[PDB]
Amino acid sequence: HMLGKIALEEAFALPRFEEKTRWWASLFSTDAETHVKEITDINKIRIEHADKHGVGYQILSYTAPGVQDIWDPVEAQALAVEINDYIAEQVRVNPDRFGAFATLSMHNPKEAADELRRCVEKYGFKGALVNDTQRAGPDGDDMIFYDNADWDIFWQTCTELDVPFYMHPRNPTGTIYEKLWADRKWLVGPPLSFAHGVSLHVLGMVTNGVFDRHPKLQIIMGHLGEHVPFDMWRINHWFEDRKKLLGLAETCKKTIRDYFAENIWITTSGHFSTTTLNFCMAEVGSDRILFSIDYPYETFSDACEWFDNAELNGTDRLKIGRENAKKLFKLDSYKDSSA
Amino acid sequence: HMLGKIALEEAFALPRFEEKTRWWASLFSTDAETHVKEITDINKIRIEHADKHGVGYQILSYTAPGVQDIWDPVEAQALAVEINDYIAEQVRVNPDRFGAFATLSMHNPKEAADELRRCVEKYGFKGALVNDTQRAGPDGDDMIFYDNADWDIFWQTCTELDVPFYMHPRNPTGTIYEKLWADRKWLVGPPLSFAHGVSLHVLGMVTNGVFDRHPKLQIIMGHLGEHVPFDMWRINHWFEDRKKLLGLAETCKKTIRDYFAENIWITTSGHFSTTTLNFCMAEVGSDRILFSIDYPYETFSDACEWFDNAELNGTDRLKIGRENAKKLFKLDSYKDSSA
Amino acid sequence: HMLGKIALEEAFALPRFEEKTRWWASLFSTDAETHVKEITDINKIRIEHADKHGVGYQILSYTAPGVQDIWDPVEAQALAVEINDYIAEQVRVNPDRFGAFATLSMHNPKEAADELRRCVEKYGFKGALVNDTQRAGPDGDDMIFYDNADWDIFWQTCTELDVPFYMHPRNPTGTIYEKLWADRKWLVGPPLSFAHGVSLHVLGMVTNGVFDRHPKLQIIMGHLGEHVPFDMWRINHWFEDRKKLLGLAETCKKTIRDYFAENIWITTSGHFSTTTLNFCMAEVGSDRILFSIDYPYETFSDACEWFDNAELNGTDRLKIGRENAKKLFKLDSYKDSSA
Amino acid sequence: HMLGKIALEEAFALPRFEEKTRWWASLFSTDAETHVKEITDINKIRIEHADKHGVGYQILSYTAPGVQDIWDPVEAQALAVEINDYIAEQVRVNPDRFGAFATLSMHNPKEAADELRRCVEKYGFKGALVNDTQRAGPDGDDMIFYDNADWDIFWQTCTELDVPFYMHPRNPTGTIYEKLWADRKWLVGPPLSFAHGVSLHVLGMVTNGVFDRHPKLQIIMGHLGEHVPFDMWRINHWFEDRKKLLGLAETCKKTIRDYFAENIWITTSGHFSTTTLNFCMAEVGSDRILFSIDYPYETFSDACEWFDNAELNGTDRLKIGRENAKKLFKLDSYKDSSA
Ligand SMILES: [Mg+2]
Ligand SMILES: [Mg+2]
Ligand SMILES: [Mg+2]
Ligand SMILES: [Mg+2]
Repeated sequence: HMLGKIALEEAFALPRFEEKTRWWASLFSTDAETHVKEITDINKIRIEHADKHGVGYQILSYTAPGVQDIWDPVEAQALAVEINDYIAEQVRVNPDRFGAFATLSMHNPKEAADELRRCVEKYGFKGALVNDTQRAGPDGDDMIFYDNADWDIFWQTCTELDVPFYMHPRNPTGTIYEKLWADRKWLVGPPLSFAHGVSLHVLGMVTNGVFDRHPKLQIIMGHLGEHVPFDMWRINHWFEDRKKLLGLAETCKKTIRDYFAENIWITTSGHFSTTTLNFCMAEVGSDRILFSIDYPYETFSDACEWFDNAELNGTDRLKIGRENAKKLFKLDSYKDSSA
Repeated sequence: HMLGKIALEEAFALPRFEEKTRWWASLFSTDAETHVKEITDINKIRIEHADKHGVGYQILSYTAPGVQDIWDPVEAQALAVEINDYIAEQVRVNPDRFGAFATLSMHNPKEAADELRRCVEKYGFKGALVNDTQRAGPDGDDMIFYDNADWDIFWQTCTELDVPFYMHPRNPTGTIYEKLWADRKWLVGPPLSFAHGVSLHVLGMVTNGVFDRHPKLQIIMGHLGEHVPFDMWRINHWFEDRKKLLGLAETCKKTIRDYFAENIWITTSGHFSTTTLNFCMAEVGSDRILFSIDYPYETFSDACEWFDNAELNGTDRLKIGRENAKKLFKLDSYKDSSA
Repeated sequence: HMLGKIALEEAFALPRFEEKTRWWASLFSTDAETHVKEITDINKIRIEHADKHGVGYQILSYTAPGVQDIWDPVEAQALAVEINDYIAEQVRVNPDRFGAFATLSMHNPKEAADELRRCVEKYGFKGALVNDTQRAGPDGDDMIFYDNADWDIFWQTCTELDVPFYMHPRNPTGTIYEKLWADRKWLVGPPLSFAHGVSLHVLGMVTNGVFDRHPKLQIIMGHLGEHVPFDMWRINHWFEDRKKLLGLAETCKKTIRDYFAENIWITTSGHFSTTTLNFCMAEVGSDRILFSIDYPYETFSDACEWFDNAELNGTDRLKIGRENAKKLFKLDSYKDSSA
Repeated sequence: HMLGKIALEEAFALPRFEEKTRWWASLFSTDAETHVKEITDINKIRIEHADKHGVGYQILSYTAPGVQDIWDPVEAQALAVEINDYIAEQVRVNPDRFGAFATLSMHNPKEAADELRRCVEKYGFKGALVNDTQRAGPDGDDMIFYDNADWDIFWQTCTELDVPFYMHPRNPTGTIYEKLWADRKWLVGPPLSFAHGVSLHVLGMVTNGVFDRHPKLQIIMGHLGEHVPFDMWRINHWFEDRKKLLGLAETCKKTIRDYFAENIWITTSGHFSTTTLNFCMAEVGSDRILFSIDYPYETFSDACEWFDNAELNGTDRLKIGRENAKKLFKLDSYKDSSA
């Protein structure tokens, strides 16, 4: 029904990582062979799905856990460069159907900034997509978070290039996995652990002043915001009426509602619920919500049959389906972009 | 306006723990002197609040982190016994206004079962309230979860006594605190960390078959369900359409919506949002929602002015305000119970 | 997937009225030949639809405008008796699958009470369904409303038998049609005029004290309550804060929300909207909402595919789909009634 | 809290009509002496209210029933001209705080079009506000509707000037009053009759092709859309799936959702319900919703304390409170317009 939709939590993997791809698919797919074919394909199967379901344009990104799983910084940086080079070449086949997010090693802020700059300047990438914290340390058991002053040089690069950063989840690993998840392993991923990671990281950016030092920074969360809109009232209450009387205001200058109006976006990836969408329109606003799919972990059919048929006023179907993203990513014409 | 309300996430502390109380207050209270007085008081300040705001009956419970902070099992068990004996004596002063939940050391399933039984049979306590996992190990860095077969003896005691179990949060400690929370410490507690703990534990009970082995067991979550209602669609989708095709169905026989209809309850503690309440009525149903306050971390005025004045149909205001709890806790007569 | 659902705004017509049936189908059906077959059939097509869509029990009623279109009181009364005798015979073919509402001439309160009593006592009918006001006067241009003291004997009969009254719509006629609807005739029926009639009549019962004189009276409206839940706040405000300080309190002793908690029910007939259902759960409460179809003006497929697949908590799906009506109509077991 | 709000369903009356003002107040006010002073006051009481409640700009309109109550066309036209001349002079006192809608005699399309043009071109009025149908005929028992081709010249003037038309309610009179309302007179006005008139007229414009012949025409409804959003699903279903197979497609070329996205606006006048606002945000979209009060039938305190404190994302509070109206009415700066 609606044509020219934009999706932007849409993953690919390098052909040479088939064994890693099959392992991940053994956790999160019920048809691993199709999953492998679909996550590797760019220009045939993905285009067929999009043509069947009114998706004009997709911004592609590297699969989780991706480069954030790599704790050797030399190996991680080389892989990020190789991935960005590769997808830049694949999207040349269909530039009116595909863009790309930068894939980054996040071991070092300046290095990440320089690779993001190369991606935007050399290839016209639309932003960065990063799978939560960067694994680091001896067995990759440490975690690099980006909500501190060391990362100001990276966030300033984001706003100077004026591109958003998509904070995608990754799986729990090492000590955190063994202590919290190994004994309830079915909760790993979309059921719970993914949202716990992303919400921690983004609310860390909030409470550590990232959006105060970088008020134009745009951060995107999938899965209708990784629980955060559910607690909008409760977070705001415990910030404004409690923690900001105790020290939080020193590093957090606006309300959580301000940051959702000015800095934070949510997408519909993997959360095809009109009831939850309506609640998010109340708590976050339709201007800040973007359609997305989470392919190939989710199907085009599921996401698009939901969104195309959901009961929704026409103004917001148009905005969430494509017009919000057209403005955010400064998109020129693409297939059915005005249909 | 509505009288005879029942609240059941209402904390007290022992006078002799003032030093620990003042530390906890330094994290979660903006008026430490009033907090110390209010968390210790049972029969004067608490009654005055309840009289001003139409609260007929309160089921009291021990503050967090409580006994779950105590990793020496002998010390933890002695403190639980002391607390239960203490509160039983305190609530005899005003039995038409107060009941109590059992406070438990959860180091050993049979020990916890025996102390719950003593509380119910000797004192007429209404169930148990436990602050998430039990700290254990030589310096308290281990965590005891209850979503496994060792705890069958305990859960069968809950269903044999036919009393509910309230899974309350507690703070992150030790390794988990240092790795995830120390660099974003303003998120500890109500903003984020509390719900991450309780939702993990309760969904662990779901996916490890606790409610299949104990289909009559009632589990209560505060704070409108610790994010879980937001992801009801997404959890159900990733169970029924994904993980249940990969092995989860072998230890998880019903849908997440079944378990919320049959086993799980949520309360309004610390989440005084009509918009979110309405969304929870859609996702879990008004029959499964209980009024509560979270005093003295929240005020009677905030909780009761909100709920008394919220826009709500008369049927559900009556159920959520008192009639759901009257049925669940078999409370037929107390102050203003028929007002 | 839900089985054993109950539908209760489900119409039939006498075979001898083929022309009036075809005229009415010319306004409200896109397939007149199927409509004629379906509205006259009781025991084959209707059962086939129900078996395919998990409907265990249907309470049948006479099509609109039905007896309310007949302004000759002798002819009106004879037709009502004919219809009730007819449908009582028809449902004995499949008594486990069907009940019936009484069809009444509403020219005279005593006469209507006596025929309602005959239907319930002799045939075990479940209540009455009436298509808004009774046409009367020499050319049928008068309207008999039931919201006055003349009808106390009729409303007392409903409460004595403890059976509900379904206020179904009918078309505008005569002077009202000419002045308001003739020049915008596409609005006649479901788009607007139907709800305008029913809401006027039921809110007249409210404001003329019918539910004060008969506080056990149960009144059912289809189509999610004929606009009334949308204005629950506005009606309550203009009653309690305005009209009840100017004279309304003399004949209206409770609030509009009280009457929806105690007296008024709404059904999902012809309004297969989860968004509007959720709003109705907020403003009226799931305890007061009944599944229904509006067959054969709506299809089993539309109503049942919607309800079976709607995002809804399991508690309220069970209540709205059957358990509310099972209690309201004191039903014995029927096909799949506890499936 | 929010400053610079815009309200635009705000009524005044001429001092020389105090008798008629007091009669109207006897129906819809509980404090007649205050009502009389407030409905005639422009620059003192009205300004003090707005200063205390963060209202920067108000578009004023003549009270109901106003000129639509006058069935003598010479008398009606003279009064419209007098009222427009009067209010243009009155708003000169505080031009940064007030604008005005044109008041019109709607007996004749060209005459009304010419007076609207005079008001816009000579006085800078912002549009027209008309109280539903125009009384006409020998005793005023006829009604002039505007949903027909005779009114094309008027609607073309609206779009040529690019100003909106506010369809305000009026009381039922004459035969309609006697047949439908006299026996349930407490439903007259806000409880029911008002919405029945406006929804009929605007959905008449929809189904008689007014918005097809004049696709730039902007129509405003108060009271969150006079029931129409509640039935958006049902109207759309009975248009697209029923009536448009029987002839409606010949005079109605878009869906009802298209007309709410392109032509129709709703305001919050007299409907201070966050639950209903949230539902209207789903069904109509926050871009199409305007704050308003309905003063002095509603109080600034009721409307503004509600809206200032309602739980709502910051994006939509800004748009609904002022930014939607700033763009629709092409406003220059006014008090607190960018605060
Ligand atoms: Mg993804
Ligand atoms: Mg608590
Ligand atoms: Mg019907
Ligand atoms: Mg008004």
